[PDB]
Amino acid sequence: SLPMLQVALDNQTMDSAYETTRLIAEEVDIIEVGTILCVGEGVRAVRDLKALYPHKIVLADAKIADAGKILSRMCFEANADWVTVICCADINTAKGALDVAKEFNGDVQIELTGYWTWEQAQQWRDAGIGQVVYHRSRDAQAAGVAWGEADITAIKRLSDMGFKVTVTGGLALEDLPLFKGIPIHVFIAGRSIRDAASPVEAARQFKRSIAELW
Amino acid sequence: SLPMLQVALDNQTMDSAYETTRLIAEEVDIIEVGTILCVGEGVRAVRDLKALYPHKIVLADAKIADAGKILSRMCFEANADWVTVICCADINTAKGALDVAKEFNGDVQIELTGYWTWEQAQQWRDAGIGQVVYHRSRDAQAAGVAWGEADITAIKRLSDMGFKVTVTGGLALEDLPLFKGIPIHVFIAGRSIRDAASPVEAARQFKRSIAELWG
Ligand SMILES: O=P(O)(O)OC[C@H](O)[C@@H](O)C(O)NO
Ligand SMILES: O=P(O)(O)OC[C@H](O)[C@@H](O)[C@@H](O)NO
Ligand SMILES: [Mg+2]
Ligand SMILES: [Mg+2]
Repeated sequence: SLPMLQVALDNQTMDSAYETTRLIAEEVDIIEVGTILCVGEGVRAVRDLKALYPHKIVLADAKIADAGKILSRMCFEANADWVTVICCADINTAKGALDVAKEFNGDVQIELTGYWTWEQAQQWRDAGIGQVVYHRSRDAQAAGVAWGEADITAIKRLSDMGFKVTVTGGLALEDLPLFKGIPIHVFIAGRSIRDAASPVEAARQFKRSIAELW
Repeated sequence: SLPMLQVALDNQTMDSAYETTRLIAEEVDIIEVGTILCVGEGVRAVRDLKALYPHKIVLADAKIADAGKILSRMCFEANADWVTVICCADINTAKGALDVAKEFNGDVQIELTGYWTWEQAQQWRDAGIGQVVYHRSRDAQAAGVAWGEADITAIKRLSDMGFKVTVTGGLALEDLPLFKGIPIHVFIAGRSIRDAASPVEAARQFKRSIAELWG
């Protein structure tokens, strides 16, 4: 339907995350336990946030690189809806995580941060993967890498292959028009919501502009 | 120089990890906080293990994919000696982690689990990475991927490029002779030590075989 709004909780502690959820939990559709929070607090972050917000989709942004069955199971036992597996994981890592996701009626997203190939994209599809995260790396961003037409072309191509596409990577309100006409599953905002002078206005403006555009 | 021995603590909780370290802390060179323990407990696992064993090298196997400076700094502020960065991460992720590692007199390894290229390997060298982890994925292993000749050639080639190479991925004692003749920096064992009937004896066996094969 409309692209969903996901907030990324890239916080080092639960209390710092709650400074954000206490403002905007009900202003978004998906609550992400960011990688920073996974590492900071471990999978307790997942269990706690779902207990708080059981009606929201909770994503554990673990960026699983190996041990797909074990790491996926930990996140799902903690009541995750969705987990991420990093694009360079062995194909059997993605398969494994996907098998466990199915036991729990959750799902796996392949996280397209850094280097990957079109052949691997095909492999994910054959394995049954239905979601990808098209992601301008935070560190690439800080080195001056901008969003551009090659990203739009790549997102359209992933969409045509059958994936539901999330878009993320230092997204600002003003960025949303670049993706107009594409059936984007989710837009993620971390900093542009958490660090805004008004996190509630920031999230409502993302939701408004999405409604305008789609 | 003998390859060193690293134990991987791929435990879901600290107490499970301690059931291993109380036995083998003194039998190995590097204590790894496994990716599974980092995700199970968070970076506290790093801080606590270092506090128990401050004389040992502690490796935080975070497999950082992005946000190099932030994630590295969390690990290093928890008193990690080494952190890992996954090989597909944007080159600025590695660079970012390395800069932080240098503030703490630490170091970064690139984790070669999954796909990568030789030009990328050169980029790592130019950025100043000195260590790589040649890793047969646990899940590749489970699907029947064996160690083989192609792995020898790649390892030697990494070493010739100037990297200290760590080898890992379901290693059993019988696999060590595959690598004889190559200046391997570290072998990692997780399951083969932790799940042995006697972890102590398992670690000692690895050390004996290493000392015979590289002596
Ligand atoms: O909008 P951002 O601050 O970039 O956060 C969203 C992004 O997807 C992060 O959670 C992330 O995973 N960075 O790697
Ligand atoms: O010997 P193993 O049980 O395979 O554990 C070592 C390995 O390096 C793990 O710690 C790991 O990182 N797997 O991805
Ligand atoms: Mg994230
Ligand atoms: Mg490990």
